[PDB]
Amino acid sequence: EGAVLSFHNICYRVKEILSNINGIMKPGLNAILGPTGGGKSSLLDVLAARKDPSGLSGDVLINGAPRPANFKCNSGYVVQDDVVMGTLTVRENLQFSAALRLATTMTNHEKNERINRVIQELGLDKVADSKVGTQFIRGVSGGERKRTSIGMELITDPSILFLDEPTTGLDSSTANAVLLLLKRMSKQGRTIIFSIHQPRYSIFKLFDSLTLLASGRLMFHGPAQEALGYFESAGYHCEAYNNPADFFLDIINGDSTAVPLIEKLAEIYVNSSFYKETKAELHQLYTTSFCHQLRWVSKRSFKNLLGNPQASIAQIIVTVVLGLVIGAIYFGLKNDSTGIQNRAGVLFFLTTNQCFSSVSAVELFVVEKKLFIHEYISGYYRVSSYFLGKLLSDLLPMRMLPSIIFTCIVYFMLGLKPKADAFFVMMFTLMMVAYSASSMALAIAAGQSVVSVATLLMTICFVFMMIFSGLLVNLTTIASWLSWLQYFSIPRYGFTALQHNEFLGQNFCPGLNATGNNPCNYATCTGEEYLVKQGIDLSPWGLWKNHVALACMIVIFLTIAYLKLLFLKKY
Amino acid sequence: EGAVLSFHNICYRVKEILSNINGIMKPGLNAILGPTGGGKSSLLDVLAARKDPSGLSGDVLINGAPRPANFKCNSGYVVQDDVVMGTLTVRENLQFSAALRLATTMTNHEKNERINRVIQELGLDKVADSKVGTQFIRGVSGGERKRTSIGMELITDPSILFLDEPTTGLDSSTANAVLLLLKRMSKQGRTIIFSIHQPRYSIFKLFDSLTLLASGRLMFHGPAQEALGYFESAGYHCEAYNNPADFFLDIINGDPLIEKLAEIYVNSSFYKETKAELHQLYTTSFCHQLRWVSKRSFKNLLGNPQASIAQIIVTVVLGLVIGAIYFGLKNDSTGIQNRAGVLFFLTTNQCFSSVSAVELFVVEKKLFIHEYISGYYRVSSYFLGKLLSDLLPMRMLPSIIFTCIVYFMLGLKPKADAFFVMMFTLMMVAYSASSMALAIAAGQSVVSVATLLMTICFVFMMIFSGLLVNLTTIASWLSWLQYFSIPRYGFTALQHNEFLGQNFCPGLNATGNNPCNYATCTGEEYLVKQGIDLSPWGLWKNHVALACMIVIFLTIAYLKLLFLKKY
Amino acid sequence: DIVLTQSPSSFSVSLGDRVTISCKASGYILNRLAWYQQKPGNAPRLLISGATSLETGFPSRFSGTGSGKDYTLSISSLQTEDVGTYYCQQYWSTPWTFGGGTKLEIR
Amino acid sequence: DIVLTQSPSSFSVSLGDRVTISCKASGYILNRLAWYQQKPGNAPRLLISGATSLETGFPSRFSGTGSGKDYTLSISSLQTEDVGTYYCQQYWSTPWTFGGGTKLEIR
Amino acid sequence: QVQLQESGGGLVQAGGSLRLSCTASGRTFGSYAMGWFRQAPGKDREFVAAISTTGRSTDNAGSVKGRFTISRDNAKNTVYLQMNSLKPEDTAVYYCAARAQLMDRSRYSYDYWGQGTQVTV
Amino acid sequence: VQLQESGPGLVKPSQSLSLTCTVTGFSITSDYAWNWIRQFPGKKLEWMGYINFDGGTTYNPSLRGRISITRDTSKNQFFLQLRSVTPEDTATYYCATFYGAKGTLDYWGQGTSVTVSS
Amino acid sequence: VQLQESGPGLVKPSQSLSLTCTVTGFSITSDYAWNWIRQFPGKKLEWMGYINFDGGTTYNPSLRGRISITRDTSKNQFFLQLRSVTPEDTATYYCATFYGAKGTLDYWGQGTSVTVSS
Ligand SMILES: *[C@@H]1O[C@H](CO)[C@@H](O[C@@H]2O[C@H](CO)[C@@H](O)[C@H](O)[C@H]2NC(C)=O)[C@H](O)[C@H]1NC(C)=O
Ligand SMILES: *[C@@H]1O[C@H](CO)[C@@H](O[C@@H]2O[C@H](CO)[C@@H](O)[C@H](O)[C@H]2NC(C)=O)[C@H](O)[C@H]1NC(C)=O
Repeated sequence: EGAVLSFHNICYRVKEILSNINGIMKPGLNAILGPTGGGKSSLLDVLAARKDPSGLSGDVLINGAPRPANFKCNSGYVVQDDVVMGTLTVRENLQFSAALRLATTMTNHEKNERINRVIQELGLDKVADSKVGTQFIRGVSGGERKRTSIGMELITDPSILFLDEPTTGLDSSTANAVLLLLKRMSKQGRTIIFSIHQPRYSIFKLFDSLTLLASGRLMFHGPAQEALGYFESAGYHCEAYNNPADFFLDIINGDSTAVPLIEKLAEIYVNSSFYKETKAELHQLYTTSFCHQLRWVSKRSFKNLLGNPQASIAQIIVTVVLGLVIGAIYFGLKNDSTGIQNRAGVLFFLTTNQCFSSVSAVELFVVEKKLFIHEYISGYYRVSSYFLGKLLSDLLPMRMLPSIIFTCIVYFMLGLKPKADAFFVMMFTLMMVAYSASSMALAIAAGQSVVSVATLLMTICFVFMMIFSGLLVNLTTIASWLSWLQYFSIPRYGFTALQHNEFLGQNFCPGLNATGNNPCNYATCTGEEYLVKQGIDLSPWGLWKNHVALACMIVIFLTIAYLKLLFLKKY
Repeated sequence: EGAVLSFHNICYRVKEILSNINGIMKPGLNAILGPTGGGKSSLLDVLAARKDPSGLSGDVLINGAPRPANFKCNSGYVVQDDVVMGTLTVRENLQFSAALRLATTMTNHEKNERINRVIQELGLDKVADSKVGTQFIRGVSGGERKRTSIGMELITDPSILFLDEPTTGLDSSTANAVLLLLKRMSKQGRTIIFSIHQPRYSIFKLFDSLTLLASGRLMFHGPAQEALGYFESAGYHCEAYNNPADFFLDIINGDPLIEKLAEIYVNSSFYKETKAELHQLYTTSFCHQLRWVSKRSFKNLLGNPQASIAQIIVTVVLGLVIGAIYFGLKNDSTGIQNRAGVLFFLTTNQCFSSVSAVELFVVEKKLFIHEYISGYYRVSSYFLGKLLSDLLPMRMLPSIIFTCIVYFMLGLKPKADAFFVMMFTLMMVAYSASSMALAIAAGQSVVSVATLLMTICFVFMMIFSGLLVNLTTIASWLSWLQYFSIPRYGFTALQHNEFLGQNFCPGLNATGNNPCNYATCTGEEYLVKQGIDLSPWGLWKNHVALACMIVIFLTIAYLKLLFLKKY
Repeated sequence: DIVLTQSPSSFSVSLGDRVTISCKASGYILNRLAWYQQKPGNAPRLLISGATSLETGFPSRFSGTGSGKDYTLSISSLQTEDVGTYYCQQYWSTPWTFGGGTKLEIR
Repeated sequence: DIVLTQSPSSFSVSLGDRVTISCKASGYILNRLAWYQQKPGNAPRLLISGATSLETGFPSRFSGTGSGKDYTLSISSLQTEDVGTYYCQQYWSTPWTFGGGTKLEIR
Repeated sequence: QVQLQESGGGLVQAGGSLRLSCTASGRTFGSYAMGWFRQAPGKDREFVAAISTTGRSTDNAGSVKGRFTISRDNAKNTVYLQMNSLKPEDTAVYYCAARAQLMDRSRYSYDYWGQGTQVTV
Repeated sequence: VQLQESGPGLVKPSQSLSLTCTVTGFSITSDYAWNWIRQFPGKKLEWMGYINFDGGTTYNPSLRGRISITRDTSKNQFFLQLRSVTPEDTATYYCATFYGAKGTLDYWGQGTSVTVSS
Repeated sequence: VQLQESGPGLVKPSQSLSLTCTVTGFSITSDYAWNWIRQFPGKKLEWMGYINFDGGTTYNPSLRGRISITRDTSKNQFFLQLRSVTPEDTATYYCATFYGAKGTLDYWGQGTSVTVSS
């Protein structure tokens, strides 16, 4: 029933971050204070085993016997910024956590009964079926979003529960409310260790242990109220009607006056009657399958896709109105000398528009990076199942739609080659171009935190790629030390496939038959002359050569994105 | 020597924002507290006369006689987020404030002596010549950036000094430091009125008056320590080791409550004597502002090594790439396609690289509002100075270096006028696109919406350029849209300059007559096939269309700045 | 479209002299202009193609000059068969337009 | 570039029969192929232009067919003046290339 | 911080003309609501008077009807305890204390004490 | 090479029009474009529209849907169908050829007259 | 129309080459393109380069800077200048014309032989 998290002689380098630090965390409600420059948040990441174990130079023991390998699984860590998803209910978030974290042996009834128990302990009955939500669609208050995030780690019943600053970002009455909630939760035999940033007296009066940290040195460790009892014996009387936490942070900033400060306070405490008995206390001392994770990550990602009416509907609206505009400008393509220019221009516009609208695949792996790191090291899934699920539920149904609706709108308004295979090869080429551009987007933007640099990098890359398309330059006139760059051009393969599909068997000189022979050359009367003038093969291997080049680019870029996710700094 | 800012019966609508509010601000160190939902920041904006005077329904009096017209000139307002410019020193910021705010009669010696007096009062000798700076280039700490911003309004010697939350965003020891600085500054006979957000006891123990505000109602007004003396008499027993400011903000929420506390304040022994106290009751020229705004903007331009050097680097490497792909334009049937493609790429690249003129009038909007209503300059001088020192030297360079790189690598028409008309056309296209950028992005706060609006506008504009569509084949109910197209005028001028007098059929002379038409052998046939006039009025027709677009878009941007909500 | 204006709608010539018929275009034609001749009771007959190139089956007294929008057909020392109507046609832009016709009459 | 391969480097024909000389291109020419004839001691003389169009000054026993990359010159019922070397030339891409030459000899 | 030092003493033997001045050595003096204590040899510490900060209220003992008068001024950091009609139950030593912000007619809550000075009646 | 027009010469107003040009000496699928030209009283020619060798047509925009030109490849004929006949077009209708390499209307038909009246 | 080649026929190796083709019956500024073709022993033709009617030249990429073709418009001549003469090109040099509307080498010169040796 008890859970003592002892720790002894913890030094750390990445910069000596944490100096000589000792301490015992009884099963009460423990607290870590200090300024932000000190190791207040670094000690919590060391004790929760989510900092990388190279620089750790001490033993963290749990009830005697040392810390196990999978310690992060039987534990909790409430991150400071909430990584709960807004476009879901509370009960669906708890179902996701219970389905990916509990065993596979219990069925829906017991898991629902546990979720009902957790949602009935924290008091979330009024919002048990409402969306969590941000200020983009109707959602709950920020005082219960935090306890929703707290309830996501109480499903596995941890005896030790870590929290990173559960008051930063909240208003006052809600902060007092969840502090009283944690105070009530602590007395069931659960160790609660948390950092906090400048608490008030109504929060400080309910602690059970205190750990002051400034510049990586230990200023105090003991009971919480004995800190006020102890700092008067060092020659620092606390003024009446003054907050003791503000008193400690003031006397540690040097602003308070007694009535190299950090080292001096460190060993004015090291030789006190609080260090010795703590030293005596120290001296007597996967879960699921691949298919299950794939199904659940894909289900949650698809619910988030249809629960966000920004990136799902507005893309379809702008695609439909752009198709109506393009079908209205190029209405009735004729076979004059201006029939070549209109066809080349509209096919260039399609293959450029696909690559430039596929630039918005940045925000697949950047706006949820912290959620991915947290749920990977918490032991939910593996990297390949997350990658396959996020891919299969976000890239496919939103890149396979605009090519279909775009071709179906513009193909009969323009009046292109009236066959069936000429329709379906055009649709397939637009699909492959969109998939190749989104694959390059994922290969560039994976493992990033800032969104802008990948968008600007892809912007200059796609400006360099569309010169080699075959419209602005003739690809048979570039010098041979430079013409090899055209094989790194997705719009070149798309434009070449569309031009080979469209221009074969056309006559563009009205009144003149130039198939048997061309009288008076420099005439460009046929479509085959236009294709050979651009450097395009006339055999049926040119079209599918472009298609297999696009498929190889898809496979290579997706493999690079997966290896960039797998080799991420996940700590 | 004293400066009492009295105020009496102040109601306000934009929503009744401020209810029945009375108060006296003695020349000490006054404080306004309360939650953020209350009128803590709204009363400070009402008393500082930088909220618009429609909804104000009471009299704010200064030493008796009412508030004058130019009250914001003989005053100070330290905004909460610092609008000081990082790419300048402290002494240059104080020189800018002293040159645009003091009189023109005093010369450099007395103004420098005043700046030395201010910089020697606030303790800025160690950073008097260092750049203020952000985390983009070496700069000073955030504890003296705030007092640098405080010193920018102490040049005109105000007797009343307003501050909007001088502790939000700072660390603790620095916040205590500038609070002790304001405490020392108050005892020279200077009224200091400020809002603050959740102070500690070491800050609360040095106040002189208090004004609690919750939901627009007055909860308390009097001396600061009598608030804890007063709240026990209402039946709120004060706990020891508790901060009194946290005690007031806690008993406002929980230890019709607001109305009830309002009229137990209203019938107390603090409301009556305050009611008795209430019942016994440009600077420069246009050329000077133009010179100083242009000088500060040019120093900020050369002090930021992002938008000045990297543009030139990407322009030089893009010119080297374009000169390497199109090396040696010949006169075959593929000589028309290469020329049309490279000229389309130049006129598209100018309009799309001129999209980054968003951040001229969006990333300094709050500084513009603050220094306009503080009485520095007028709108036309700011507009002309910012224009003349940011748009001209950074849009007139890439056309010159781009033409000088690509014109002889490509091998275009080897004359001098064909070189200079190309350079002039690229200049006019860049200026027209930046003018449309300023006309869209003026008076905005968010940066992204103007960039996306210009992006869809320039995608719609480059279809009408003359390359993707033949402009003589569009239906007549739709072809009138081509006159709203900057790349059409640029591309038409470049094509008329380039293609005249060229032969593209090798071995065939097609100037006297064209044997076997559908041949496109000459450049005049290519120009007439696109719809371009062959007279010398087509080129300069495109140029005067670009000049008219420049003038119209700059006038629209100036009228959008002048009609801004400047309050 | 491109309208074609033949300003001398009717001439008045005798034998032996030299007459010039003038055609005028709205836009640019670039030597894509043809001249026809219609005797009464027949179909029009092609006379000059490409605005300068007189074709076979006609004596070498006919000649075409001009460039841009100005074009002219010259009959030097007109003989007795040259009474008829002369039309000018552009074939640059696809709605091909004819001239108004110039009627020559003998004195 | 475009290399042109004449695989029958030498023939052996008698009078009266029909011989076909074949030319083969690397890339696509699109009927831009010409045939020449070089009697010994002279300059080459143009025979067929545009891969099918036999020009004047030659009897109508010569004919050219073929499309794409395959081309052939046929001399049906060859007479006694047809001893010579026959070359094929492309004029599609500007470095114009000639064939290897096919030498006809009489038996 | 905020150290107190008394000044006074003397002897008049019930002539009622004594006036002490407990001066506070500190930075911010206008927040402390202070008081005055007495102690003869053999008794316990007895409260006599207390003034508030920026004085608006006072507190008096039981043996003092209008006999004692306390005053202050935050510009010249001093509290004054004026006395008259010095009856013989006054032979004691007089301490000034200084609480946080409030009165508290008690002991063991006043922080920042002083050395005291002896009055001989 | 040799062209002749035939058909009705007296049609009622707002009824129809149907002409026929029979080409001999050349196959209309082979090389040229085949068009119709009409000439008004007070002689002033107007080009109506063609049908290409491969089958495509192009019309005058001043005949907005009233004109339609078809052909009959098995007997070397192409037809003119002008609907909603106003009493304005009392013209003389010619069929001609158009090379395109040369660009001019080389061969003409001798011409028939259509007198629409009642 | 009528072309004749003239010049030296015995040049030293790594020295120079200078030919001259004199056109009569046509003006070289007027209509055509004028080029040089050489024929090796073991007859195998090679196209060297042309000069246009307006003055532009285009050369074979297998003659990398060794060839330069100029003209003399006042007397209807165009010249060949082949520098750094290897003993490999013991060819027979022809001057020809090229229409471009037709596309083929219509008229030829009778031909001179250049025997480079020592
Ligand atoms: C354009 O001309 C070519 C030949 O110059 C035509 O091709 C021949 O057409 C006939 C029928 O008209 C066939 O019997 C031949 O087999 C075709 N020969 C070849 C080589 O294709 C062609 O038909 C003409 N174009 C059109 C659209 O009819
Ligand atoms: C292309 O041919 C035209 C005529 O067909 C040439 O123009 C004439 O040139 C001569 C000199 O060669 C002049 O005396 C005439 O005045 C010119 N006439 C016109 C109407 O321009 C032209 O010179 C030829 N092209 C080139 C490049 O020489």
